[PDB]
Amino acid sequence: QNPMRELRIQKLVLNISVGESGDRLTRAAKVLEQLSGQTPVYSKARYTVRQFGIRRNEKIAVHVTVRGPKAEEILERGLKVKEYELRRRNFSETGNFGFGISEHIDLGIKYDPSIGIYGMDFYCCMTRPGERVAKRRRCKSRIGASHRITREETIRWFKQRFDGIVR
Amino acid sequence: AFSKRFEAKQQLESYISRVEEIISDPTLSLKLKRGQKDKIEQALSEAMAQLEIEDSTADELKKKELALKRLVTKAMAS
Amino acid sequence: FHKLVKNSAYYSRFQTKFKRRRQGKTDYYARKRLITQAKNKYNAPKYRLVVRFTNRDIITQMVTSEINGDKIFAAAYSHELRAYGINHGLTNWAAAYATGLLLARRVLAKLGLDKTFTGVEEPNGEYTLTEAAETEDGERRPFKAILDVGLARTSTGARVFGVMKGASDGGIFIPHSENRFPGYDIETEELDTEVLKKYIYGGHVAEYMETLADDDEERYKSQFVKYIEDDVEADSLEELYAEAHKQIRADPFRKYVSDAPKKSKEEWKAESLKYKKAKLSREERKARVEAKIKQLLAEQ
Amino acid sequence: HAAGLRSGTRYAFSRGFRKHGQIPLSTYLRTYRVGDIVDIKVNGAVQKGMPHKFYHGKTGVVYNVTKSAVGVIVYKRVKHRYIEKRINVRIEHVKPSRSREDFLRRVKENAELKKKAKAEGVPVQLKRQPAMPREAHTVSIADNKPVTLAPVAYETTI
RNA sequence: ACAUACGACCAUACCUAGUGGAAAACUCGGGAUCCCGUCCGCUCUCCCAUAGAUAAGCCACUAAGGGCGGGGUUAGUACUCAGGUCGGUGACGACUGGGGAAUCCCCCGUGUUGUAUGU
RNA sequence: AGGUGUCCUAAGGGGGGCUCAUGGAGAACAGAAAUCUCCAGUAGAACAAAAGGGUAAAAGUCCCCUUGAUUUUGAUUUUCA
RNA sequence: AAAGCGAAUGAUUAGGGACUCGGGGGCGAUUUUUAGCCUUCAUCCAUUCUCAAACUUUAAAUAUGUAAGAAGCCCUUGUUAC
Ligand SMILES: [Mg+2]
Ligand SMILES: [Mg+2]
Ligand SMILES: [Mg+2]
Ligand SMILES: [Mg+2]
Ligand SMILES: [Mg+2]
Ligand SMILES: [Mg+2]
Ligand SMILES: [Mg+2]
Ligand SMILES: [Mg+2]
Ligand SMILES: [Mg+2]
Ligand SMILES: [Mg+2]
Ligand SMILES: [Mg+2]
Ligand SMILES: [Mg+2]
Ligand SMILES: [Mg+2]
Ligand SMILES: [Mg+2]
Ligand SMILES: [Mg+2]
Ligand SMILES: [Mg+2]
Ligand SMILES: [Mg+2]
Ligand SMILES: [Mg+2]
Ligand SMILES: [Mg+2]
Ligand SMILES: [Mg+2]
Ligand SMILES: [Mg+2]
Ligand SMILES: [Mg+2]
Ligand SMILES: [Mg+2]
Ligand SMILES: [Mg+2]
Repeated sequence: QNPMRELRIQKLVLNISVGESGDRLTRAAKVLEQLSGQTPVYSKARYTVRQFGIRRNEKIAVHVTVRGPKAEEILERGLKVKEYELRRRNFSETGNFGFGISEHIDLGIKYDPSIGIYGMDFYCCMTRPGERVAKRRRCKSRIGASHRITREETIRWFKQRFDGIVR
Repeated sequence: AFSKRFEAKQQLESYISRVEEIISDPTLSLKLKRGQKDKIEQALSEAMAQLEIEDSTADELKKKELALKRLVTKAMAS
Repeated sequence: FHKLVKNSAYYSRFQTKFKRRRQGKTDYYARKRLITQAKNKYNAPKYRLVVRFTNRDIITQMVTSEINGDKIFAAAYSHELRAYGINHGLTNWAAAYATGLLLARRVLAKLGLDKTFTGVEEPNGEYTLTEAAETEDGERRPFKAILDVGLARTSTGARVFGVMKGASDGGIFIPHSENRFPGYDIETEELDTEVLKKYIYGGHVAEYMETLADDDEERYKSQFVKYIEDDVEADSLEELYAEAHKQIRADPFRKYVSDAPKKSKEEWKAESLKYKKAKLSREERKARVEAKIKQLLAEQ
Repeated sequence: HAAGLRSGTRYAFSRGFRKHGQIPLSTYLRTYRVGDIVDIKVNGAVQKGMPHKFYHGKTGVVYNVTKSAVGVIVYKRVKHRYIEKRINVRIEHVKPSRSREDFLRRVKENAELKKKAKAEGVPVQLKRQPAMPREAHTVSIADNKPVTLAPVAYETTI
């Protein structure tokens, strides 16, 4: 039986951690806009460590989130670089997965020497239909034990959809 | 007033340099939580300011000597 | 390896919250200010107008607080709106105005002030409040009530103020301001007074049908399946609701009957007892353990 | 040595175990009239209109009613004489008292019980009396034969 | 009896795991012109009640479940108020007239109820 | 065993959304420790300062508007004649 | 006061089980990215021996506030700017 227990992509969120504030970070945020078509959001350093040379309340990273068919398309481009091979340890106990790429121009953005080269991180969230129960404001509750995703289920979905392999 | 104020200025500087050793070494910072760490450095920020200002007297400088010491000594002891 | 946070000692020290807060249905911080009254006025009740929105209904009640529970003065739903000629869009904003008007007329007749306090009697997009009505060579102050919105967000143009607007036109006095009504522009701090009138009679959904039909025929057919079957058009929407207002004032106690199966009050009790489950007795529960022991022992 | 307004109230004003949080809401729905008997019990959560630590546990009579507070009259014992005190307390701290309910119950019962006898014509003996010594009775030993006891010898437990 | 809206006492109602749910109701669900709000129609806000489904929320039942609630035991024990030209080098203890607790351990139980509408 | 002769146009007043400390499992450079995502989490965080009490759709946190930190005089509580 | 710590905070004695990649020292070629074979601390879980004027889920004895009506209880209906 499986009427309303079909997996889908809830959202895909991807970030770049430049690690230091200044004009370099602004260029990184400039890069990320055309990839998704949405304005990105900055992040602030919550620690203050001298080894990394960062203090409190200084911007050190950017990120953005996408949903729906747009997330489906962008995820496909990332797996192409990874040639559809992921390691078994890339899937968490909850049922999510992610990866990273060293070069952001490996897929085409029509490289420009002014912006530079950045490395980007990928992460996406699985879900099942009718998960609003845990996020509506009124009469919020907790989803059942049988209705939550496990590690084995999500890797089976990945192999069947993209014909990829796991190491 | 010239001598009394000048004496307290040195003692306040000595303790600020003194506490930097505790927060810098890895051995003591290993078992001390962040919530105590950021509160000490927050108190150290305004300490730096009043040395630059000239209106500070013996009373104001002496008060924050024990205030800084009282804050740090509670974290290490427990 | 770390401490198991949820050990037997964690449960013992745990203190649970109020039962109706665990379910997330009430806000006791706001509730206290709604129901309490000055001790100068000893037993004068405070009247609340509660509005709740379900998937396919609108609920309105008149409630007074008591030490052992609440007391309901008069109630009006959206099911009862079918008897006055409305069968579609039962939860649009305009349907809230109708059920808000039904309750206001329903409560005034209960305590014998229907003949006076007629209200506007012709809806218009104007900001007005009920005032004292002269009678018997004197002035009588109007009935007063306040609005309880529950957990709904009070943004501009929300339906919660539609029931508030509808009851205000009925004759009840409810203090409020106009900055949350639709058509209010925050930039110019002015109210259009015409968007509100159009938007009362279902004008906003009427403009949706004609716009959708031209751009997307198949989508327009799917969304408005039941509108097409009863061949109700955009032009007839305003006249449909305006006629409904007339019948509310003429007779607010008209009874509506649904198509669900119906039985007597006692027969329903007998029917439900068939599907009830009986708790296991102490002797039976003890006996299962021996059976569980015997087969588990024999398994290995 | 210091004497503050709340000194020594570490355990008096604290809420109990597993009783922190939301105040039960039936408190604000009660009503009071002048001449009622109320008793004071300070709630730690509410910090406004809180009486001094002396009155935590005393009983008084309402003499004034306002928007959210009542005035209570209580008698304080300074050395060698009593003094009348008038305090203002928020209703979260006061509570109706069952001190007088036994009297009010008995007067209603007495009036009705005396009425029926006067019609009937028999003395009632209505007013109460303390416990009296027991009366003579008989105890049978049929199927209840007594059992003999005796002291026990010394013995070491540990 | 069952369901929904507003409540009262505020775990006998909470937490973990497993099975079942007539009728209606509640829920998940579909859409993004208008009011309104976001990095993202996720949340909030508008429109539809057709279609799909009891998978989850919700209700009920099961477990020599953890916890909580009531009781028995521990015990007339520990402690304590009054009394003697009472014992004892002291530490401290027994007796006379009264009041009288708390763990470990053992047994049972797993929400009750008010107003309005409807199955 | 410790504390006070100060500090604040908000760290004062009203309203609204959100939930903290910490731990488990994951993601290019990235590590004990930087940023992102999900699950658990009765306060173990935070609230100018000594210590105690109090607080979870808040009294904490961020956002929006403001000056009840204003005017005229009386009654009452604590130290106490 | 007593009581409690296989109940929170603080102090404290001892074995057992589970774990290796937490630190330390070995072994089969110290081969070792061998989750091999050894093990010493540390950690986690079910038990164990003693404590608290500035600790607590519980909780006495002795003392302590109020009440025990004629200025009371009940029925009927005048005044007012609240
Ligand atoms: Mg509110
Ligand atoms: Mg206004
Ligand atoms: Mg004192
Ligand atoms: Mg207390
Ligand atoms: Mg104040
Ligand atoms: Mg059914
Ligand atoms: Mg099921
Ligand atoms: Mg017991
Ligand atoms: Mg007992
Ligand atoms: Mg004695
Ligand atoms: Mg059970
Ligand atoms: Mg001293
Ligand atoms: Mg402010
Ligand atoms: Mg505020
Ligand atoms: Mg708030
Ligand atoms: Mg505290
Ligand atoms: Mg004195
Ligand atoms: Mg003791
Ligand atoms: Mg005890
Ligand atoms: Mg302990
Ligand atoms: Mg311990
Ligand atoms: Mg050991
Ligand atoms: Mg003590
Ligand atoms: Mg007594």
